[PDB]
Amino acid sequence: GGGPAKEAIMKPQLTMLKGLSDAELKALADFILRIAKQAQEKQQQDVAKAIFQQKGCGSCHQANVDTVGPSLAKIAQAYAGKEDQLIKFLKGELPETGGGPAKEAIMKPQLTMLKGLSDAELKALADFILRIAKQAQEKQQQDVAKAIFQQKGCGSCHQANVDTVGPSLAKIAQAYAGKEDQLIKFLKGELPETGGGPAKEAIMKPQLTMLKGLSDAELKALADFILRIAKQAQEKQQQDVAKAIFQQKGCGSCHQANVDTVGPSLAKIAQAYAGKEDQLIKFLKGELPET
Amino acid sequence: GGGPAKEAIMKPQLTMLKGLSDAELKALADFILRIAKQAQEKQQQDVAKAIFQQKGCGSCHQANVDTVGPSLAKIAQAYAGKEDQLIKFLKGELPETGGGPAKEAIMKPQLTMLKGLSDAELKALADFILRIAKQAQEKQQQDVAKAIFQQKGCGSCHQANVDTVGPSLAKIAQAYAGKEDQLIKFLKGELPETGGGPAKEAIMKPQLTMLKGLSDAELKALADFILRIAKQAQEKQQQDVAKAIFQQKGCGSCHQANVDTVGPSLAKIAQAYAGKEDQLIKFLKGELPET
Ligand code: HEC
Ligand code: HEC
Ligand code: HEC
Ligand code: HEC
Ligand code: HEC
Ligand code: HEC
Repeated sequence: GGGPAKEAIMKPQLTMLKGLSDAELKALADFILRIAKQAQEKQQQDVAKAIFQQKGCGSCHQANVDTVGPSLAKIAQAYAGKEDQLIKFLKGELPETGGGPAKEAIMKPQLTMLKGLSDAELKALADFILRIAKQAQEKQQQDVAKAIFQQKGCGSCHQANVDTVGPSLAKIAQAYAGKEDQLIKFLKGELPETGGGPAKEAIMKPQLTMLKGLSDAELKALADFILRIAKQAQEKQQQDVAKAIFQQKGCGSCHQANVDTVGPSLAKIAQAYAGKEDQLIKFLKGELPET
Repeated sequence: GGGPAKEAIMKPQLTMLKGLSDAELKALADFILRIAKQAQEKQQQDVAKAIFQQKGCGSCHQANVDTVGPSLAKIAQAYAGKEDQLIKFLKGELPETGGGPAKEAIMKPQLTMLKGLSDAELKALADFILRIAKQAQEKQQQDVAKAIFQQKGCGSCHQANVDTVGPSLAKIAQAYAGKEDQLIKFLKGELPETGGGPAKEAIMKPQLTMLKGLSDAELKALADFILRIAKQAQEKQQQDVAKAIFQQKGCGSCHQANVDTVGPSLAKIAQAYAGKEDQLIKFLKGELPET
């Protein structure tokens, strides 16, 4: 899109990208398509967290355990698919979803703490209430799994995205795709290897001893980690590469994430290239006109 | 909202809905929020199927079996996340994702059959190529599972959404949520029933003999059916109730699904009430003056 004046501003900047590899251009294109939403979500989560802390809500609302008040996981369950009612509740405009009069009288005055918040702040806070418990739980489980993986020495033979003495965690995740129950049974010593020969089988078999005595919850977290960490590590590495290119080449001078300046925001670019990442890459190579 | 002239047109029509239950109003609200997209998707899929059939593509492309050409399932895998490229290929603008030069020369002239299609028709055709194999496979598995359920007599004690001699399929689906592996093990006779008292357990235990002789694939289809059919039947029942209300009360005289007439399209209404279904229900019962 755009007219000739804007075209002439951006066209020279494509020279900054000469000599980038196809992998770097893919990483950069991914970053352009996805960073504005990630930045906006982080900014709103930070606003919500600051309100939640400042108003004292955590005194009675822990993420995944009940105290004087219900956990945020339980609140999220009560308002599943009903975020607009959660916002109305926080404004004092809807009754409690359940409970009796004693609990109602505990929570009712605390709604005073939210008077004078803007609609955008209430929206961010409602988003946070609906989502933070699952995010906290997933981080707790991943930390448990990472600690087991390190303490038992699995990484010596299992890197995230490269083969060594053993297969990469990416290859393991491929072998167990949609078969997490079988991965847990394998880690318990209850199923044979998915493939390979006897030599590889003999290397890995004694290492299963390192997992005896783990609880079912620990094995579940470890299995989740094995299935998911390679892609998470690869995405982080690619985003770091892209961010470094974006900074080094000066693109941020005209492209903020969610505000227009000399150039369009990255959110507006992402909308222009929605479902057309192949075209974004070709544009970055100087091979396609402005949208 | 809308103004005085428009509000005066619609306001009397809410009298049509006096006498509806809360459940009927919920079904009607769901229908208003979802029917325009459902109808649009059905129209697009019908257009794509007609093109695929009339241009002869099926002669070499079966849904889930290779013949002269790759199966639609294989094409869908190759173009996963690359729909824009699929459309460009169908337009004659991109070479083949692989294969030898001989197979490339077989397919290349067939693209002239797509000359004259609109961008919208090509998008519908690409959608169809990406989705139809999975859709056909799911329908085949559900038909197999329904036939087993009916021929083995399970419905004598298991209705979809009401308890009889045995629990409803909705209650079974709740008990096995996220535990389909355990449901398959149970159907095989390998896990003694969780616990409804020894009397209830002894009613169901002999019926597991009905399933001896099923393949693993048939048991998986049956387990899928048990987990999903109650919600599917409930949604169909609610949609049928809502469609009948919408037709009998005359709402379609002014509300078409995807085009504006005297009143806004159902697509516009759905966008206005996105995430605000509770406000839509209150509007329909006349308990909430109009925007
Ligand atoms: C100010 C001097 C800019 C710098 C530095 C960079 N860009 Fe830019 N960009 C700028 C303008 C004024 C526009 C709009 C141009 C138009 O003709 O409308 C753009 C546009 C883009 C786009 C979108 C292209 C499209 O087809 O819509 C992209 C993907 C883009 N710019 C990327 C980009 C990168 C990676 C940069 C650093 C190498 C960069 N821009 C620098 C202004 C400026
Ligand atoms: C202890 C003194 C509390 C503090 C401080 C806050 N809340 Fe609370 N909350 C508390 C109780 C005992 C309950 C249950 C109330 C009931 O009637 O059952 C709640 C409930 C909530 C809910 C759920 C509302 C629903 O309809 O289910 C929410 C969304 C909620 N509380 C939010 C909230 C916020 C944002 C707070 C800081 C301003 C806060 N609470 C403080 C107890 C206590
Ligand atoms: C090198 C001495 C290893 C260490 C330390 C660990 N593993 Fe391993 N692993 C290794 C090999 C050579 C193989 C291939 C085995 C084969 O027979 O082909 C594996 C395989 C796995 C798998 C895949 C199992 C499958 O069925 O495909 C998993 C899930 C696995 N290994 C996990 C794992 C864990 C959790 C470890 C720390 C306790 C661990 N491995 C250590 C080599 C080595
Ligand atoms: C047999 C005479 C064919 C008919 C009729 C159609 N197609 Fe085909 N198709 C055929 C072959 C042998 C191949 C593989 C070619 C190769 O180079 O490997 C294909 C491939 C496709 C693809 C995949 C393209 C890709 O880049 O992977 C698509 C999307 C496709 N064919 C679509 C298609 C349509 C829409 C047809 C009717 C107009 C059609 N094909 C007819 C063989 C034959
Ligand atoms: C009446 C004579 C029944 C027929 C015919 C079938 N089932 Fe049944 N089923 C029945 C009862 C009374 C119960 C509850 C038993 C209890 O211990 O509480 C059940 C239970 C099931 C379940 C749930 C298993 C669980 O662990 O919760 C399933 C999945 C089930 N039944 C499936 C099923 C199928 C597939 C049948 C046809 C082969 C079938 N049942 C027949 C009573 C009766
Ligand atoms: C023509 C005489 C109509 C008939 C019959 C029905 N509706 Fe209607 N509707 C009509 C107009 C002109 C408008 C716009 C009103 C405005 O203020 O701009 C509407 C609006 C609606 C809406 C949206 C309300 C909102 O707040 O946006 C809904 C949900 C709606 N109408 C539903 C509806 C139903 C269920 C009807 C049959 C009982 C029905 N309408 C009849 C015009 C006409």
